[PDB]
Amino acid sequence: MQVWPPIGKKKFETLSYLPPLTRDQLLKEVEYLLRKGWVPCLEFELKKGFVYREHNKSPGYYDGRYWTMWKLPMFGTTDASQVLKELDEVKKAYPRAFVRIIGFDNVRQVQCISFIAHTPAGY
Amino acid sequence: MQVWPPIGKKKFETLSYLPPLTRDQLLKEVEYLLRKGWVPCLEFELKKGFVYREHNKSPGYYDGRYWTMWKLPMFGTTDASQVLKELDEVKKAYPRAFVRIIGFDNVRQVQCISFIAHTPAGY
Amino acid sequence: GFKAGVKDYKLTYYTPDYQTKDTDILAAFRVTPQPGVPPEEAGAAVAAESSTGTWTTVWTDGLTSLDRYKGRCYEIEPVPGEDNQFIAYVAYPLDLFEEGSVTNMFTSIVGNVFGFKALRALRLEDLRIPYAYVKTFQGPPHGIQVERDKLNKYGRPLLGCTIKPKLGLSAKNYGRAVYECLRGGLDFTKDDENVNSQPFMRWRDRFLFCAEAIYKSQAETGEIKGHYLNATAGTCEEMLKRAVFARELGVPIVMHDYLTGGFTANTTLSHYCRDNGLLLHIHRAMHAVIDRQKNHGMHFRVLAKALRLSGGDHIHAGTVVGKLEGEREITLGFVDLLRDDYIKKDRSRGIYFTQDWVSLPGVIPVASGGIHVWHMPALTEIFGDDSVLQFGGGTLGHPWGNAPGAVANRVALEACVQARNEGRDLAREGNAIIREACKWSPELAAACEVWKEIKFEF
Amino acid sequence: GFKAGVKDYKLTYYTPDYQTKDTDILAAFRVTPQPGVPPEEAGAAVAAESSTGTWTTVWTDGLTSLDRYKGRCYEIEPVPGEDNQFIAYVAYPLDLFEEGSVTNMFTSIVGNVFGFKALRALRLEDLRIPYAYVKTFQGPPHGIQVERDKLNKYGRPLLGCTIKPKLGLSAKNYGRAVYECLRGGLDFTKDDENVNSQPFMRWRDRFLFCAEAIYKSQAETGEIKGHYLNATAGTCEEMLKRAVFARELGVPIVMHDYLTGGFTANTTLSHYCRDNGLLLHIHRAMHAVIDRQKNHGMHFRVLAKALRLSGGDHIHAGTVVGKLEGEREITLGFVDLLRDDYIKKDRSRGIYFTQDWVSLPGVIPVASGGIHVWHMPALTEIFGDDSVLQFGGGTLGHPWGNAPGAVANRVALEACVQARNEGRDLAREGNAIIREACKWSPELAAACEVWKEIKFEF
Amino acid sequence: GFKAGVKDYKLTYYTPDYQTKDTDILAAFRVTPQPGVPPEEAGAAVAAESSTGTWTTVWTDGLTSLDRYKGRCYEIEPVPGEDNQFIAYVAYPLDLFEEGSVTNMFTSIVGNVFGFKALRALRLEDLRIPYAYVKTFQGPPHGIQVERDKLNKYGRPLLGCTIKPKLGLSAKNYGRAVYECLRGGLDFTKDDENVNSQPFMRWRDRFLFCAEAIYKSQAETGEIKGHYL
Amino acid sequence: FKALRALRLEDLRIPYAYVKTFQGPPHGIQVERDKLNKYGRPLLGCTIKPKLGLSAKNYGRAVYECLRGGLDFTKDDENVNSQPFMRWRDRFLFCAEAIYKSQAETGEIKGHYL
Amino acid sequence: KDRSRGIYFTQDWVSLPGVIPVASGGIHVWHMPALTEIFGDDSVLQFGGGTLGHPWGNAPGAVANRVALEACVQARNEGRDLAREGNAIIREACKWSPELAAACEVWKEIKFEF
Ligand SMILES: CC1=CC(=O)CC(C)(C)[C@@]1(O)/C=C/C(C)=C\C(=O)O
Ligand SMILES: O=C(COP(=O)(O)O)[C@H](O)[C@H](O)COP(=O)(O)O
Ligand SMILES: O=C(COP(=O)(O)O)[C@H](O)[C@H](O)COP(=O)(O)O
Ligand SMILES: O=C(COP(=O)(O)O)[C@H](O)[C@H](O)COP(=O)(O)O
Repeated sequence: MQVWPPIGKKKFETLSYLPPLTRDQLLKEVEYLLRKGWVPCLEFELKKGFVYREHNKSPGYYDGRYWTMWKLPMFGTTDASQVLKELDEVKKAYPRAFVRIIGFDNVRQVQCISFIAHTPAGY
Repeated sequence: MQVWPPIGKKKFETLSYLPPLTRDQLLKEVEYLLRKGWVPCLEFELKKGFVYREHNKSPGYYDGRYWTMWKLPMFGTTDASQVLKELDEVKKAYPRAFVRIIGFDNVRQVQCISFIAHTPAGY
Repeated sequence: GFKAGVKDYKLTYYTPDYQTKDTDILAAFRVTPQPGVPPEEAGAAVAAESSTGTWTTVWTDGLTSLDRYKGRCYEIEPVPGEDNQFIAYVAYPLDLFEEGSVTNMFTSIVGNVFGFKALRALRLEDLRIPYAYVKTFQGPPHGIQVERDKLNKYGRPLLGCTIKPKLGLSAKNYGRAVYECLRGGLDFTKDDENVNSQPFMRWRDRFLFCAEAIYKSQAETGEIKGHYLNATAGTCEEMLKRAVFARELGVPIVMHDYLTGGFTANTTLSHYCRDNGLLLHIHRAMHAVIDRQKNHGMHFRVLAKALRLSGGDHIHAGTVVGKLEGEREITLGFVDLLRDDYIKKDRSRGIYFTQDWVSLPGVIPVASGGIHVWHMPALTEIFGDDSVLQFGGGTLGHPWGNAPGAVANRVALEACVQARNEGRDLAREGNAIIREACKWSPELAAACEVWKEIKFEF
Repeated sequence: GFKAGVKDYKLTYYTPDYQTKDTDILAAFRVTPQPGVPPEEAGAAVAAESSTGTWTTVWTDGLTSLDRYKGRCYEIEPVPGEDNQFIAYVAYPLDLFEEGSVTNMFTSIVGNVFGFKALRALRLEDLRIPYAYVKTFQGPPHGIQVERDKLNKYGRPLLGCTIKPKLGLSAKNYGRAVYECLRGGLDFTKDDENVNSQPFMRWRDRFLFCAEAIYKSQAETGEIKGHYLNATAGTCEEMLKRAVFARELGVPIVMHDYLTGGFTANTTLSHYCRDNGLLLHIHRAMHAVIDRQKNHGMHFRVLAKALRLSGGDHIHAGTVVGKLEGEREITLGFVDLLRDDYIKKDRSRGIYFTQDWVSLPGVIPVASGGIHVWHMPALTEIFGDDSVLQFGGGTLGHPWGNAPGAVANRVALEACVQARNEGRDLAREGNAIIREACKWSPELAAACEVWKEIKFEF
Repeated sequence: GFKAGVKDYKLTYYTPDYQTKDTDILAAFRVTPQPGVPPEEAGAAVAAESSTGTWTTVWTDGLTSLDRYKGRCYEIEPVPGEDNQFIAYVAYPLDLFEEGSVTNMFTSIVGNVFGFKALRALRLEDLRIPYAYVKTFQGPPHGIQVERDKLNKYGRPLLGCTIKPKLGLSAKNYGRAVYECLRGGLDFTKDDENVNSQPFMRWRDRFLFCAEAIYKSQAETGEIKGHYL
Repeated sequence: FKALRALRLEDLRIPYAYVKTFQGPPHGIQVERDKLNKYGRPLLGCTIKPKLGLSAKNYGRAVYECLRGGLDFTKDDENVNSQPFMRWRDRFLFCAEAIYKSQAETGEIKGHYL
Repeated sequence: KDRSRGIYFTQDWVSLPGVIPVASGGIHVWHMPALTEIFGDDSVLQFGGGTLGHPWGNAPGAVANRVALEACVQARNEGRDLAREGNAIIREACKWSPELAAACEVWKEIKFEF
C-alpha cells in the first residue's frame, strides 16, 4: 500500500500523469495534431502557472486559464519540426516559463489538444 | 515577428510607451502645461505604484489612483524651471518614490495632463 | 355535412401520398397489432389518437381544418421476424406543439396510443425534430465547447467517479472520499443519483463539505475540479434552493435526474444553470423501465434527443462493456445525435431520420457502470475525447484507496490517449498499452491485478 | 477487514430470514433472469444496485453500517412458466428515502436495476409505502370528501367531457363547446392532455373564454360547473403562471399530466393547489409506455400510489369497457388503493401488500376513453359513486350537438343511479335500464341509436 | 496562412454560385455605388460589413469558419437607368442572429453599411425572415382572430378615431370627446401618437377619465368599446 | 406629407429648461477620466474581429492580447449580443478574466465594453 | 450658432455632462496625427482591423497604435504641427518601435477618399 503525495505533484492536464515527454513523444503529439487538420499554437506563462480565484469566485470563473500567446497560431504549417523550432525559440527567450502546445479546430471552434511542453525548474 | 513581453513592461499612462523622457523633453512637457494655462502639481507614491482593488470591487472603484500631494498646486507659476526645481526636491527627499507631474484646468475641473517624472530603480 | 357515428381511422389518418414538410415532427413507431387489425388501420389509429382524432365523428372538426392539423400515417414499412410487426411513419404538423416544451411533445406523441386495445405492443424508435422546433429551445446550458473552455480541459475524455456506498455515508465522510478521489487525478466526483437529502446526510451539509474538498484538491493538484452536487428534489422550490446554494459556493457543476425529476423541472433547472453559469450533469435514472424491450416503450435515442432539447451539459449514455445493457452500433448512433450538428439517416445505427440541430449545443455523453482500468482502451475508442468516463467501484474499490484509485484511472486514460495519438490501434493493442503502463505506475499495476478477468458478457 | 475485488451480491443482499419492519418500503419485482443466473443472485443484485451496493467491494462500506442501510431481498417466489421467472421481495429501510419526494423513491427503487445485463426483463408489480413515509407527504390537495363538499355534488358519479378535436380549435370555439357541454348536465368539461399553449390557441385566451362559459352555464342550470384548465407546461414558471391565472378567475379546477410534466413539477402544483383552494385533476399521459407489458416496466398500481403521495384530486384509472386496455379485477384493486384508507393484501386483484394510508385523502378515479351511453350501467357498477365518468366523443359526437349529448349522458347516469338505488342489478339489467330511459329522453334515444353495437373487445 | 493587409471584399463576400438555405435571412438591397466602384465589390462590401468582415485581413478569421458565418452577396440584379443602381441579394446564416431580437437583426443588417464612403445611397427593400427564425418570436400578443373574438366584432372593418387637437386638451375634455365619439358608433378612440404625459394633461388623469368614457359609452350602445391608451 | 417631395430635420434648439428634465450622461468626460485615472491624451480602443463567429474563450483571448499591448479598451462589436456561436454570459465572464489579467500585467486600468 | 459648421442654433447645455466622441471605422497608424488634430484629447480612437490586422498579432498591434498616439501627443506638446508634420512624426517613431514599423509597412498606403 503506497500513499499518493499531497505535495510536489502539481499537474498540467493531459499527459501530465505519464513520465515526461521525450522530444520524439512531443514530435508525435504535434504530428497527430497536424494529421487531424488542427492549427498549432504556443502559449506561455511566467508568473502564475496554476488556476487561482482572485478577481471573482462565481461558478465557472477562474483566473490563470489564459496564458500569453507566443506569436500567432501557425496557420498553413504542415511540418511538425517548425512547431518544435518555435518551442526552442520560446524556451530560449523565457527559460523560466511554463509552455503549452495547443491545437485548434476551426469548425467546432475548440482546442482539440493541449499539453505542457516546458516548465521552470522549481514550482 | 516579435513577441511583446508579458513581464517587465509595467506602464505609467501617457508617454510611458515612448523612450524615457530627457530633462529637455520633461521641461517641454511643463512648458506646454503652462502655455495652455494649466496649474502644475507634483504627486508621489512610495508603497503602491500601480492600481489594485483591496477595499472594494464595485464598478469604477479602484485603490491606488490617489497619490500623495507634494506641497500644493503651483498657482501663479509662469516658469517651467520652478516645477523642475520642485521635482528635484521630491527626488532628493524620496529617492524611492514614483513621481508624477499633473496639470489642472479650473474651468473644466479636470487634470489635462499627467506624466511620470521619476520611478524607483526596481518595481 | 356532419354524420354522427364511428368511421375507420384510415379514412382520414392514413395518407400514403403525403409529402412530409421540413416543419413536421416525424415519428417511427414499431407497431404490433392485434390479430385482425390491418396495418393501415392500426397506423392511422396511432396518428389519430396522438393528434386530433377520437373514436367517433365529432361535429367540431368542421369548425377547424383537420387537413392543416391532423397527424398522418404516411408510410407502412413491413418488419423482419415479428408478426405482424411494421414501422408506421407518422407526420405531425409544427402547430400541434408548444414551443420549448418537451413535456408537450411527449404528451401528444406518446400520451395515450401505447394503451390501445387494438395493439399488442408499440415502440417509438425515433423522432425527427424539425429544425424550426429545435430553435424554440435553449438546449444545453453550455455544451461541449463552452464546458471544456470553462474547465480548461482539452485533448482527452474527462474522468469521473461516483461516491460509494450509494447511500449511508455522512456529509463529512462524503467530503473526505471526494477530496481523496479528486486529488488523485479525477476531474470530477459525484453524488449518486439517489443521494438527494436524507436522514443519514442532509443536502446542505453535503454541499458545504464537498465544496471544501473541491477547493482543497484543486489547490493541491493545480487542475480545476468539480463534484456534481445533486439538485434533484421533491419539488421545484427545493430543487432551486439546492442550485442557489451551489451558485453561492461558486462550484462549477450540479446534477439532475431528468426522468424521475421530470421534464418540466429539468427545463426549469437548465434555464437556471444558463442564467448562473452552472454546468448541468444529467442522470437517466428510470430509462431502462421505458427503453429496454425491443417490442414496447421508447428507444433511448428519443429520450436522448428530448434531454438535448430540455437541456443538459452531460448525459449518461451507457458503457457498452459495463454491467448495464447497450449495443455498440446503436450507442454510436445516439452519441452522434447528442454531440453533432447534423446526423444523416443510418438504419445500421438505428437512425431512422436525418436530424439537423441548427447549432443547438452538443451534450457530452457519460460512460458509467461497472467499468475499470482494463476497459479504458475500448472506452477511449468507442467514445473518443468528447466524453466523461466514470468509475465508482473502479476508484473506491482500489486496494490502496481513493487517491491511488484515481491515479490508476488517470494513468490508464492518459496511456490510451498517448498510444492513439502515436498511431496505435486501441481496438487491438488495448491490453498491451495498459500492461506497458503498469511497469512504471504501481497504482495502475495494483488496479490491474484486482480486476483481471472481470467482464460483463450476456 | 477491507478486501478489494468482486464478491457475489447474495453474500450481503440475500437475507431469507429477514423480518420486515413496519417502516420498510417493500417492493414486489417480477424478475426474468438470464440463463445461468440463480434467482438468489438476481434478487440480491436488484436489492444491491437499488440501495447501497456496487459491482466491487468498496472500503467506504466500513465507515457506515450496511446492516442499517442495505436493501435486502428477503423472499424469492418461483412463478408459473419457464422463463425461470420469480417474484423477488425487496425491503428498503426508511432512512434511504427523502421525505415527501416521490422522485427520490423512484430514483432508488427503479433507477438502474431494469438495465442489468444479468436480467432479461424486470417489472415492479407493487410497493408497500410504510405509513411513517406516507406521513411526510401532503397527498391530494383536497381529496374525495372535500371535493364533494366544495362542489355540493352527492350520490352519483361525476360527469365530465373532453373537448374534441384534441388539437386545432381556437380559444373562442373551445369556450363555445364548453358552454354547450356544461349547460346540458355535465359537471365538468376539460382541455385534452396535449392542449397546453399552441399557435392555434394560446392558454390565456382559452382560460378567459372557458371562464365565461363556466359562469354562463352555471347561472343557466343552477348547478356548480368546472372546466379543467391545463397547467401542464414546459417549465415550472409557466406551469405556475397558468395556475395563478386560474386562481385569479376564481375557477374551481385545474389539470396536470404528472408523468410528462414529472413528479417534481406535480408536487409543486399539488402544494400550490392546496394553498389556493384549487381542485387538481391528473392525466396519466405516457403510463402505457411503462405499464402495458406483463414482463417489463412498472404496473400502473405503483404509478397510482406515487400519484396519491405526490398529490391529485382525480386520476385517470381506465374504463375496463372502453378503447384502452384495463382488466376488471386489477382495476378494482388499484381503485381501492386510490380511494381507501386500508387495503388488505389480495393477489386475485394484484395487491401484493397490505397498504395503510394513515388518513391521507383518497383520489377520485376517472373512467375515460371510448365510452358511451350503453357503457353507463357497467361503469356505475365497477366504480360506484366515487368516480368521474368522462365522455369526449360520447358527448361531442351526439347527432344533435353538445347540450343534447350532455343530457343523454346525464339521463343515462341518473337512470342507472335510480335503478341501483331501487334494488336492480346493473350488471344484468344494464341494457334494459338504458332502453327504458330512452322512452322519456329523446336526447338519450338519439345517442342510443348512434352507438348501439359499438364495443371494444380484444 | 494569415497575410496582413487589405484585399477586395468580392474575394470572400461575392459568391454568385451560392445556393440559399431555408434558414438564411435574405436581404434585397437597392445599392447606388460611387462611380468606379464595381457592383460585385459594392455588393460584397455590404455583405462583409453587415456580417463578419472588416476593411483589412484579421488573423482571428482562422480561429473560426467564415464559410459557416459570413454574409454573402449571391446575386446582382441591375436597375433600368444609369446611376449604376442595382439590387444586391445578401444571405445571412441563421447563427448570426439573437433569437427573438428584432434589435439584433437590424443592428447587423442595417447597422453600418448605409454610411459607406464607397456608396452614394443604399435602401433595404425586403427581408426574407426564415421560418426557423420566426419561431423564436412571440409575434402579436393576440392577432386578428383573437382580437375579433375578444371584442365580439365580425363582418366589417373596425372604426376608430384620433382625439383632436393632437396636443392641448385636458384629461376631462379628452374623456368627454372620447365618450361622445364612442357612443355614436365608433368601436375605438385613441390618443394621438404625441399624447404621452404632459403639463397640459398627465397620463394617469387621462387613463381614469377615458376608462369612465369607455364604460359609459359601452353601457349606452350595448357594443364593446375601447380607447387606445 | 403628400404635399412635400422631401424633408430633412437639420437641427433642434433644445431649450435649457427642457435639458434640466434629463439626467443626460451617466458620468460624462471629467468623471470618466477621473474614474479611469487617464489624462492628457485620447483614449485607445479596439473592436474584436471578425464581427461575428468567435467563441467566448477566443473572444477573451483576443481581448487580453489587445489590452496587454497598450489599448485602454476593447469592445464587443455592435452586432455581438447573445448568439448560438457565443452566449453573452460566457463572453462576459471570459472578458472579465481578460480585463483583470491585462490590468495586473500592465498596471493601467483596462475595460472591455460589454 | 455657426452655419459654416452646420450649427443653426445656439445650444446651451446648463452643465449637463459632455459625451466623449469616438473615432472608429477603417483607421490605422498613419491616420493618428490627423485624428489627434481633429478631435484632440477628449476622444476615443478605435482600431478594430488596425489592431487585429497587425502582422505580429494583437499585443504588437496595440503597441503600434499606442506608440503612434503617444508620438503625436509628445510632438504636439513640443510645438509641432500635426496637420503638416504628420507623416514625419510617424516615420520618426518607426525608428525605435519595431511594432509600429511593422504596422506602417502594411497600411502605407491605404486611404478612403470619395
Ligand atoms: C424514415 C423515413 C421517413 C420519411 O419520411 C421518408 C423515408 C421513408 C425515405 C425515410 O426513410 C427518410 C428519412 C430522412 C433521411 C429524412 C427525412 O424524412 O427528413
Ligand atoms: O451508480 C452507477 C454505477 O456506479 P459504478 O461506477 O460503481 O458502477 C451509475 O449511476 C450507473 O452507471 C447508472 O447507469 P447508466 O449510466 O447506464 O444510466
Ligand atoms: O382524450 C381521451 C379520450 O377521449 P374520449 O372520451 O373521446 O375517448 C383520454 O386521454 C383517454 O381517456 C385516455 O386516458 P386514460 O387511459 O388514462 O383514461
Ligand atoms: O465595427 C466598426 C468598425 O471596425 P474597424 O475598426 O475594424 O473598422 C464600427 O462599427 C464602425 O466604426 C462603424 O460605426 P461608426 O461610423 O458609427 O463609428
